[PDB]
Amino acid sequence: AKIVKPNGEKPDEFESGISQALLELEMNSDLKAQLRELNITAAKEIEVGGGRKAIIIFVPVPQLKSFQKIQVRLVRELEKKFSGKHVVFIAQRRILPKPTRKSKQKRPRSRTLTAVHDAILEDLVFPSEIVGKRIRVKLDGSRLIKVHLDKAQQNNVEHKVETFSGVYKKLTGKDVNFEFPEFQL
Amino acid sequence: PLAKDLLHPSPEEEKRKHKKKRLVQSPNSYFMDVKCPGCYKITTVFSHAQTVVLCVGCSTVLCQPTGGKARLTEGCSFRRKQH
Amino acid sequence: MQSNAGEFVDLYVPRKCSASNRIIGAKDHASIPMNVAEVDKVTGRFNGQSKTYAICGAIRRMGESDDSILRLAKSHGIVSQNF
Amino acid sequence: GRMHAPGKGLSQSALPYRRSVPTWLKLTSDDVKEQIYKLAKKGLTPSQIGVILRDSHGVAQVRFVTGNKILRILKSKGLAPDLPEDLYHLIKKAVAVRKHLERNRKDKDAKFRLILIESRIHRLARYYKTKRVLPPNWKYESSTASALV
Amino acid sequence: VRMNVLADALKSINNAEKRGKRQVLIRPCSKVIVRFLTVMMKHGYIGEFEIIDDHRAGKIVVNLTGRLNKCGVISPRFDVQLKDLEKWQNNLLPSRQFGFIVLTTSAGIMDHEEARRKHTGGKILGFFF
RNA sequence: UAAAGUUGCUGCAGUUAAAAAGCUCGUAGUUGGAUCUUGGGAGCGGCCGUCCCCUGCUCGGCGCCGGCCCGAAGCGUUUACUUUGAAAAAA
Repeated sequence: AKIVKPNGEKPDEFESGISQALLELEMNSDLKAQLRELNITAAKEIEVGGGRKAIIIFVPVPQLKSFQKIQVRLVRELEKKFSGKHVVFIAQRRILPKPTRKSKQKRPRSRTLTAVHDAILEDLVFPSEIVGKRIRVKLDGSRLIKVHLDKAQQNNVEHKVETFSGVYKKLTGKDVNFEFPEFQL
Repeated sequence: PLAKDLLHPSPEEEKRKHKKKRLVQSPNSYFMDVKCPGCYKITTVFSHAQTVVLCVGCSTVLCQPTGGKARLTEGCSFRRKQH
Repeated sequence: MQSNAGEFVDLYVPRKCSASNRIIGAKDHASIPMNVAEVDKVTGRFNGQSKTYAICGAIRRMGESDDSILRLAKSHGIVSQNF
Repeated sequence: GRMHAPGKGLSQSALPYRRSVPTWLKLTSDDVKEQIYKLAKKGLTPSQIGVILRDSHGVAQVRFVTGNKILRILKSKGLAPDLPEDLYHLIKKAVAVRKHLERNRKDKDAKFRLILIESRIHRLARYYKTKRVLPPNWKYESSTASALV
Repeated sequence: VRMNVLADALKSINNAEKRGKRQVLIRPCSKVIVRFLTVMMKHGYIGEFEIIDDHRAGKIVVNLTGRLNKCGVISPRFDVQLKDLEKWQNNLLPSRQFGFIVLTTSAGIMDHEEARRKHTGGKILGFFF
């Protein structure tokens, strides 16, 4: 319906239902001109630790900034529809491998493992924006990124923190926590 | 003192320090909603302006450049805006 | 300090600073070993046991010994966390 | 530590952590570029453009608001100068000093400061020839310099 | 100017541990410093550290025990065959019973003892005991 | 030759013992900031260990109703480095 798969293939009945649920917001509510051109690439249902589920919606990259205007507006209606789930909007960042000895154009820094994993994290937490990354390299050797979100929208998006940590963990495999520094701004 | 919380500088200590030498680099400037009482429009002026920011549709000249922070002309008020 | 058979062969195992872990040599006469007595949490009397602390002369000459006992008694619960 | 001084100054501009645009700034990237074109047409450098913008129009960094930076916005459309602004300003300063030193042969301090400025030029010239943003045939000569305003 | 960033780091945490600091800021940051530190951590010489991400090169904040007698860089990064690695640990460590030359192999930045069992030489970065 | 760390790459010295150019610019020389892949799939021992995988398109053998799995060529950022291999008179 609005779920334009990147490969020449088909969406699932869940994923087509989410894209019809975006038609349900288009052909009823007054954000209808701001859902016509906005397509979807994928969507997944991500079982986080404990008895909780979240829904993750991958998006076309040049259409991402159009979602960033209309984020919480739209997140309300999609989150009450799938009542107990958390709904989050990431762009589908294509991610080229590191050009080796064995294997043509210069691989740009945008399309790189680190810039993908950092730009995902930036537009993972949207209403709050990141005011410092910290990384515990713990005694066993493994990293634990500590993302310091904005003090504004703490009351808005604190409930999504342990979701956000799961959403990022399932995507990249990187163990993350989200904190709120109060002492500056 | 041997033991200092190098990761957790108390905000009294951080605002004291040189901007570059702060644990994370952070400026001492800010944008101002400068409004003159003669005109209607709120202009956005930079604190350390270093130019003569004028009233567009001339009712006055708002700020005058100095060493550090510009002098906001007597009559003008300012809100510091943030994100 | 242990042999192929697993025997402790060194003729004494040294003490070492409860602050900075520096082994406290046989002729460090500046080194300060303190006994801090603990108390019954409703009576307020000496129980008979203590939380013993040992500082190398070096940190004591630096003058940081004060803060180092103050930390070791805070993380030990002897002293108020609020402080 | 400075190039041609004993000065160990630390007067640096210090960008904030958050590269993310602020909220209040209502100008879209296109109208910022349109205003950059308007300043460039008046006859300003990317240094002077950036100052005038952040003062009167509350736009901290053009790179933060748009994607690109002010010379690359000038250069794409062709409002950028033929020879860089900073190497222009040293050649401009060297022509100023050399004019002063035409009728002041006694001014030995000037003559020494001229040699320091000449060295700044040759040093930048050599850099821009590695990046081919000047011709390899180019070389700053002080007799040819007064035509380069 | 600053040229060997791993030198600035190891000298700064050496200076700091001699002074008896519980932790130390090392205020440029490279991936080579971070691999070197993780090697010093695996052998328990330094405590679990922390890389502060500004949007320039990082700053690291390193918890210290009193175990690190000295860390240090070898500049320049000399090439070391498996033949030569005895003569380095002979003249650059305080005993055979402890101390570790870090040397960047192809396999990865690691101690001299793993460079033996992996059977890969490379460039000496530094050493610690 | 060692002793000579009294030629110092390992490894010396240069305030006063011998020693830093009067000062600065400056070309070859030498040295040069940060940054560009990671998570897991397969298996064993008692949470931790040791292994296989994470480039693509002309000629045939474990097979199948023009191609699928795989074998052998040839193109594949370029070097230093490290490990292996060939080859390197004996005395």
